Amino acid sequence: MGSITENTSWNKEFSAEAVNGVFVLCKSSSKSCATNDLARASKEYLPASTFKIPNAIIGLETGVIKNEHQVFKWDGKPRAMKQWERDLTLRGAIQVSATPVFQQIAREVGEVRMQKYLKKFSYGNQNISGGIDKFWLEGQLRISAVNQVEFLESLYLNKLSASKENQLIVKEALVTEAAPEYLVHSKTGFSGVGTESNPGVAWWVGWVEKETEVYFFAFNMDIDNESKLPLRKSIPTKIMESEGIIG
Amino acid sequence: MGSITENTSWNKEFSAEAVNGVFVLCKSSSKSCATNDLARASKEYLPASTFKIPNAIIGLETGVIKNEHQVFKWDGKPRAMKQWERDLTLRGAIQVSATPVFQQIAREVGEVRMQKYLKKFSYGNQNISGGIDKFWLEGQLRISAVNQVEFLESLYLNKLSASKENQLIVKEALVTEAAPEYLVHSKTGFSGVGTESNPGVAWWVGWVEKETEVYFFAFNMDIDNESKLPLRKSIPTKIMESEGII
Repeated sequence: MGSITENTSWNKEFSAEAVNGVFVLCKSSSKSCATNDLARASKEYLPASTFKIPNAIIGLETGVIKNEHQVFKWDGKPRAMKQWERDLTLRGAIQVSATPVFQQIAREVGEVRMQKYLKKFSYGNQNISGGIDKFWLEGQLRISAVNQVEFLESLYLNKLSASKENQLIVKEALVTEAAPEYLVHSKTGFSGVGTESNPGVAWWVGWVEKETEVYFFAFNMDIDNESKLPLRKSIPTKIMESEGIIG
Repeated sequence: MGSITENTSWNKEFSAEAVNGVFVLCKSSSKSCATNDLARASKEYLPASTFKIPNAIIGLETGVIKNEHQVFKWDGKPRAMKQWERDLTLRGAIQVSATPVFQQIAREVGEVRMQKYLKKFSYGNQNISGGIDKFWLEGQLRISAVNQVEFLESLYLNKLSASKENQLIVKEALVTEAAPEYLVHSKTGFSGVGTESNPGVAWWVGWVEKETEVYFFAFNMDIDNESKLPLRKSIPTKIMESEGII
């Protein structure tokens, strides 16, 4: 990105909900970003399920995921969420956030190739220690809101070190809202509730293609109670609504 | 397509609105399709703006459309709808149905290349006579609901005679509804009102990717009054709702 500035016009959206968090919103045409909290925008957190973005691309690029029509069959063995207990397409697995599918993908990719792609993608601190199938969930991997938007811009432009085909496949799988004037591509994440003193993190990252403009965004917040989870989308949605981008 | 079978259970969605039309619905593949009207399923009509699908693919394949991020700049000269009087992306031009953008694409593609691609795509009667920039609007080109679903299935499978990249670009541009369990890719069309004796045609074609299944669809209807236009979506939507698809 070309620039970043701190603003205060979004602060009310956080204070109204007693949330400690950050929103970063970048306009493609001007390469300029705005945030409510410059310091927090550079702080690095567990990606949790936002990692499904690079993991999907790496899965495709290595051939672990055959193509965009791959179905990930459920083996009948119980999963942590009922919604995960079914056959899933790539978009399906991303949209219900079926972590076990992606844990199997990561295992097949393996440490050497995973390390290589995270370096190529400049993905956070690029630290995959903690187990090949959990580094992004409970391990050492950390990424900032600024880094999320940088990464997403590269994906949008097909500038990642992967085939254009594979970037396109992932981009379509990430579509979460379609309107005649805009398309939203996005992914949520949630590390857990942590403790009161050491809270978890929740994310919502993505981009909005709106007329001929493109807006890259990354939201994160501290979370110590699962009841607060919907705020990860409502706060940034309200901000982007008040900016006239969506809604 | 393998076989097409009559399903009389959707008739009420048509009769309730006094509409003469056809819906063609195919689960998984065009091996077996269902319809309310065997004869009309294969009757060929002007594609109107449903032609924006092959035209976009051909524009990309020929390099007339440079890439996925091409902006079609408005020259500031009057266009037939105010919503077309602005710079547009490829998805934008498709979604608002900006005919003049696609007319210019067609002119640049040219007759020889256009004919070649419609033959490759098996697109309707492949008749491009009536002027390079209006054959799908008022010319001799005709396509049926069955042929639309065949063509859309090929696109979905990346099996058209075009790069996989170009087919993926057009597929994303066609996304019109996103839900956690389903994605709808679709395009409307409307030839005009014609006359009570010789009505125009309205279309809605596309596919729904639901759970691990895919459903290809094509709807058309006779239309002589623009008031009836929303029926081109509401009738097939009601049918697909009652099938449990959307």
